[PDB]
Parts: sequence; C-alpha cells; structure tokens
Amino acid sequence: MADPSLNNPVVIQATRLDASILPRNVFSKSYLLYVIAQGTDVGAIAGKANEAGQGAYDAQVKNDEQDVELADHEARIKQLRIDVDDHESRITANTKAITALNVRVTTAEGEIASLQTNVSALDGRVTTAENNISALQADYVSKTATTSQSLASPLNVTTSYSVGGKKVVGARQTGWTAATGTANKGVFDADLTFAVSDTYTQSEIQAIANALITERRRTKAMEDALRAHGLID
Amino acid sequence: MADPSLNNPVVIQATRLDASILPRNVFSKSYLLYVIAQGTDVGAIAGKANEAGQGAYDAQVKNDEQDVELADHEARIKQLRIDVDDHESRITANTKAITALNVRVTTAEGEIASLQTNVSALDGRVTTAENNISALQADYVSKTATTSQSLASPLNVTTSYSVGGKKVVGARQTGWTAATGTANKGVFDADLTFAVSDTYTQSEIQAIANALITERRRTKAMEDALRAHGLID
Amino acid sequence: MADPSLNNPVVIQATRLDASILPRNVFSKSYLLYVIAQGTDVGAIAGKANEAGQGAYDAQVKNDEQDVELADHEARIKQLRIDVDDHESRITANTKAITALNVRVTTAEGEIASLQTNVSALDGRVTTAENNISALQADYVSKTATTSQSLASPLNVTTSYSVGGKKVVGARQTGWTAATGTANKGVFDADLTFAVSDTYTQSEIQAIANALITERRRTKAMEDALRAHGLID
Repeated sequence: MADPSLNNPVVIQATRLDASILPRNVFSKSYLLYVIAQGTDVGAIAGKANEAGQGAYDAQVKNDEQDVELADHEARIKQLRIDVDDHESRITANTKAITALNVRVTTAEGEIASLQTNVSALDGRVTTAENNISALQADYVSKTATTSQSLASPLNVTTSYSVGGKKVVGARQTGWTAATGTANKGVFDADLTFAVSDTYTQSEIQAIANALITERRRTKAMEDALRAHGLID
Repeated sequence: MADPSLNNPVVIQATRLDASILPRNVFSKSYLLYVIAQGTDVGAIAGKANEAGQGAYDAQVKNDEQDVELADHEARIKQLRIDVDDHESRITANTKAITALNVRVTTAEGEIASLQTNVSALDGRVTTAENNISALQADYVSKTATTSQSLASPLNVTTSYSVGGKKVVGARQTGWTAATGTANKGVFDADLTFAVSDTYTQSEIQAIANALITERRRTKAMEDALRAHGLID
Repeated sequence: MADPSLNNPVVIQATRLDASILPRNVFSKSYLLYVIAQGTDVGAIAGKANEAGQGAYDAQVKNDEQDVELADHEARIKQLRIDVDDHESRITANTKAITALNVRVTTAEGEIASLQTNVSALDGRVTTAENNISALQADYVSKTATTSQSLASPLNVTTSYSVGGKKVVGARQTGWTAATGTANKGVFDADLTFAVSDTYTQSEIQAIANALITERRRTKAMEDALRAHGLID
C-alpha cells in the first residue's frame, strides 16, 4: 500500500479577483456575486479533494504498519499454540507419572509394613529359640564330659550297663527261691577256728556246725543284699 | 486519530445558476452552454470531493478502532508469553523431580525385594531350628527331670555308676577261678544242722555235710549270678 | 464494508473552452485567462476528487480484510488464555503431589533402613543358634537310639538303675561288716561229696571242716568283690 500520489495536491490558479478584472455593464448583479462565489467555490472544493486525498494516503499508511503487527501477532499466537499444545502433553505426561509412582509407593508401604510385622515375629521366635537352646545346654547329659553330671531321676537302659568297655550289669537273674532265716550282720573271719578231736572222748563237734550255720546266715546276708538291689529277683 | 474535518463537507457558498441571471445577447451560444455545463460540473465535483473525504474519514475511524484492539491483542499476547514461559520452567522442574523420585523409588523397590527374600529365607531357617530343637527336647537325657528315663540302648560309663551320691558299681573284679558242679536256687533256711550227741551219731554228722553241700552249691549259684551280669571275672 | 461507489468517477461534460467562443470584445484579457484557468482547474480537481475516492476505497477494502484477521486473532487469543489457566491449576497441583510423595518416600527409606539393621542382626542369631544346636546334636545321649552309648564321665543317678525296665541296682545296702581273712576266688570243687561211715573216722571229719574253711573263704571273696563295687557297705 501507501500510494504517494494521493498526498500530492492539485494546484489551482491563485487568482481570486473581482471588479478589478470584471466587465462593466453586461450581466446581472446576481451573476456578479455568482461568478465571484464561483471562484471561491472552486477554491474551497479543490482543498476538499486535497484534504480527502491526504486523508486517504494517511489511512493506507496506518494500514501498512497495522499489517506488520497483525503479521507479527499471527507469528506469536502461532508459536504460543505450539507451546501450549506441547505443554498439555507434558502436564498430562507428568500427572500420569505422579499417579504411577503413587501406586508403587502405596504398594511398597503395605510391603514394608508386613515386613516390619514379620521381622517382629522372627525376633520373638528366635528368642525362645535361644532360650530353649540355653535350657538344653544346662542339663543334657553329655558324651564327652569328663566330670560326673548326676541326674535326679531313675535310669533304665536296654541290654546292660557297662564300665570301661566291660559289662557289669545285665537283666535280672531269675529262677530263685529266696532264703529264709536270720541274716549275719557282724564279725566274721574266714580263717579257721575249729577242727577236731584226734581220737576224741571230748565231743565238742558243735564248732564245725556252729560255724556252718553262720556261713549260711551270712550267705542269707549276701544273697538278700543282691535281691534287694534287684541283681536277682 | 480520525481527522474531524474530512467529514466536514465544503459548504458551497453560492446559489444555483439558472439562465435568467445570464447576460443574454452578450454571450456566445457556446459560452451559454459552457457556463451551464461548467455549472453542474462544479457541483458534481464538490459532491464527489465531499464523499472522498467521507470514505477516508471512515477508513480512519475504523483505523482507530482497529488500533485499540491491536493494542489489546498486543498486551494479552505479551501476558500469555510471560505465563507460558513461567509454565515451561515449572513443567520442566516437575518432571526432573519426578524422574528423581523414580530413582529412589526403584532403589527402594529393589531393596524391599531383597528383604522379602532374606526374610523368607529367615523363616525357613527358624522353622527348621524350632523343629530339631523340639526333637532335641524330646529325646535327650537331662540331669534335672524327676521321672525315670529309659535309654532304649545299652549304656557305657567311665569309672563307675553311683546312686544318691555313692558308688555302687565299678570295673569288673578280675581274676576269679570259676567254680564247678551244678548250682541250684531252691529253698534254703537257717537249718537246725545241729542236734549233737553225747555219743557221736552218724545220721547227725551227715546232716552237717548235707547242709554243707547245699551251701557251696548256693554260693556258686551266686557266683554264676555275678559273672552272668559281669560284676565278676 | 468498503463502499464500492467510492470508485465511480465524475466525468466533466463541459467542453474544453475554445477562446473563439469567448466574448473578447467584452472580456478583459485578465478575466480571459482567469476563465481559461478555471475550466482547467475544474477538470483537474475532478481527477483529484476521483483519485481520493478510489484511494479511500483501497483503504476500506483493506480495513475489511484486517477486520476478518482481527477477530480470528481474538478468537485464538481467547482460547490460548483458556488453555493456560487450565494448565495453571494442573501444574500447581502436580507440584503439590510431587513434594507430598517425597515425605512419603523419605519416611519409607528410614523404615527400610531400620529393617535392614534388624534382619542382618537376625541372620546372626540364627547362625549362632544353628551352630549351637548342631553342637548339641553330636553330644547328647539319645533317649531313643538303638546302638549303644558311651559316657566318659562317671554317672550318678537318683534311686536306681534298671535294664529292660526292671530294677537292678539301688541303694548300696549299709550297716555291713567286712569279713576278715584270706578270700579265695581259686578252684571250687564240683560240689564234691565227703564220705561217711560207721564209726568216727578223723579223716572223714577233717574233710568237711576243711571244705568248710574254703567255703567261708570264697564267701568272703564274694563279699569283698561286692564292697569294692559299692553294692554293700
């Protein structure tokens, strides 16, 4: 746009005369004022067409520079839409990420919990474990112990008990008929008091049998002693 | 800004023409018409020029309108650019951070995974420990325990067996010559082997020898009792 | 919109003034040139008025386009603004969620580390126990075992020893006496007899009080074997 010629005025004859250059005696008083006005009229008119043309050039000049800004406006709205668009995709891309992480922390809070609850059970179960093992180590009767280790119960074995690889006690000895009589308790020597007489006429003889009794009564002592244990009956 | 004069029309200060005012018999015929033709010509050009200012004054009015809205456009476009650039920086931070969350969420998922395994493996080892710990308690001797405990096996001890704090059995007594004959363990009692006389009497001496043989047969019986077990050679 | 009648040109109908048609015996030369200079100026103003009309036209046609374009620009600006304010809320919400998940995450991490401490520790007490019970396994006397068990201690028991569930050893039998003399574990005759006749016979008698002597001696042996075990006092 912007047409330069529109700004170029028409020049009109400067002359704005009168009865100086007018006839003398020919036309009406009124034609006089007319011709005269006629001249003023043409003049005011040429100035309108010049203002208009002026006015017109100016409105096209505004046009060319408003055009540059519309054009600039399109560029920035264009670039903003492209940015807005981009953004929309990313904000969405970020919101879906917050949510996807939400479920993972969530599930992983339930897991850490049942972790805490299960480590807990593991602890008291391992405590009474130690406790029980401790009990075991206080009284189990051991196979390497050098020292005597007693127990406050009775003991039953299987075949037999031994000492130093040799056996010394087996199952009970049956078939017995207990001895009756008094048991021998005290003084007793296996070395021969008694004996005789040679030919005799002094009887005694009692001596042999007196001792023989004390031999059976002491036998009723040993025998008895073993039965009370249980070695026999 | 729209110039107000453009819309102001050239007030044609001069009445119509109409021949009656014209100098007749002085003017040529051709001038007569020229003066007429020039007549409406000055009106039509006025009109035309007045409407030319008209259109341009309108093109300016709109030009004013369009500039207030272009300025408006201008200011809101600037605004959006400023916020959208604010948005870009927030957006870009928000995803970097969520990328940053992710790495420690993974680092934690990875370790929780680790802990569930080891705790699972922990249960495993603990169950098995309780179990052979309950086998142990159910099959060991234990010092303290008042109810008699049977072994289900033969025993073997190192220098002896004691009861209530006293030795009762040892290694087996060695170097016995086994006896001979046939031992029996029927009835035996504190016999009146005696009944002696003033004179001798064979029947009564014999009773002595008779109770003597049972005696010895009674001690070999015994002797068989203690070797059978093992207390003796 | 653009007034198209802006372009309609006025055509002057006054013919170019030939001076021969003017009344030169009555017209000063002054108003002869004036008169000539008026027609001329009038056609020219015709062209200037015309020009500023087709010019105001182009400005008005351009106003028309620019108008279209404007409203489009409004429209999009108007929508951009809607999409930004939406983003505004969403973004601020996402930032809020991100930091809220970070306290979530950070607390989560202390718990994982508190656990880790407690599970490694668990590992250790299981390892120890696992070893402590394995050591029991190898050294405990079995209540169930079939193959014989040896003890490398002396054994003390409460109240008695039994084999096959039968009492066999108990208290050591006290208030006893130690038979004095020479104990014989030597050769013991196969329950020999003796020989008894009519009259006395000294050899007939010495024989029995002889077998009497050894009878006791061997007895005494038995009693000694018993004390060195501890079955009797």
